[PDB]
Amino acid sequence: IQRTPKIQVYSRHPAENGKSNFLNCYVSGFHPSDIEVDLLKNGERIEKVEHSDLSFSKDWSFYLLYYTEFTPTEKDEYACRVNHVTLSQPKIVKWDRDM
Amino acid sequence: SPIVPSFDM
Amino acid sequence: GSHSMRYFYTSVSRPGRGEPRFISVGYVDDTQFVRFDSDAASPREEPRAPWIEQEGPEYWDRNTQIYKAQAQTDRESLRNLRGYYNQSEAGSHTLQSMYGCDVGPDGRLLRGHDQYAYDGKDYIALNEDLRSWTAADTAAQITQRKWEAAREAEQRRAYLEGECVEWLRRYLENGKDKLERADPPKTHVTHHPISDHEATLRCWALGFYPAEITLTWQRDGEDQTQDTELVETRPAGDRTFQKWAAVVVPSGEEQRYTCHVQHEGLPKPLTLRWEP
Repeated sequence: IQRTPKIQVYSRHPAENGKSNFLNCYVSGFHPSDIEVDLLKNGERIEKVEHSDLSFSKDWSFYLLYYTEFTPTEKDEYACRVNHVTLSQPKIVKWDRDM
Repeated sequence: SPIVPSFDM
Repeated sequence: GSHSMRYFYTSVSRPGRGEPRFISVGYVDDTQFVRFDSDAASPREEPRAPWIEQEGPEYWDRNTQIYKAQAQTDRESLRNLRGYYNQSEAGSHTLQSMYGCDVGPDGRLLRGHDQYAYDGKDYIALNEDLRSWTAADTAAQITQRKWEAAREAEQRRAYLEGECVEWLRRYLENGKDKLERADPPKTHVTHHPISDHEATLRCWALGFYPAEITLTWQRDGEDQTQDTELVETRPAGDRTFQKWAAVVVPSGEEQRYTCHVQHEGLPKPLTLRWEP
């Protein structure tokens, strides 16, 4: 019945240190629909985060995009944190500019 | 535009 | 070829926490254009593409009223299904609906869709003929008999063959600047050494629309499907999509590997290599 979310953390545009961009966290393939998604900056929750309207794929699994404007730098670590009924603990996926 | 609502299941 | 209109409804019961939440989203191809949320302070259909904003109040008001009535119908169906399956009154359940029309290059109907799922699995669907139903379990046979008696298939067929095709034709015309425009992927191959003896080759496709694409790695012309890590096509957040395909190669073999990119925006498929 239940499906665990697939998670991808990435930028809208190729990353450039000191250039404005968008940090995305795409959660997909999950069921049921209730999910908690946070974008982290050095382990802390980012306050201004927007998300797409709830939709689903041909196999009925849900998908959402969480995003915020950011300026990547050398010193800052970005990540996405996800909790869902299928996960025993929240899962953190780090932002790797090469993925 | 959406379809007018169905009968209950 | 060539276009589709689809609506995606999600109703979620929340026992002891009030009425079920109803959300609807509407799409033309890979472009979302409308939404409705029963949880919003003042639930109403809202525009989600620039090209639908020109519609008059009669359009928004008619649609808002359909969603509010559909949310009420879904509330009854959720109650009825809980009884069909002899389920507790306390657990949360989900009812999903997906319907719409696919049209060919001449704007004529190719296929109609009207499918339902309960708790993440197929429940009942309208067959290709748009005259008959397929129940996925004994509970759905109950709904099938109710819908056969109520001539539901004709009500769905009337929309799918008529209104559905006509609204899609109107939206395509209004939104052609985006809906018909090829947005070819921007592509490149990155190289990431893992050790002194192996490296990752990652083939990127960025900023493309429509979402459909094929990325493959070949070694001396042979498909590396089994050894390729392929991520799901993802939204960039600007109505374009991204995808990548990676392969782990022994150091020195890099130039024998080629990435093949197939997309509608491209005149001919691409063959790419790591360009050091």
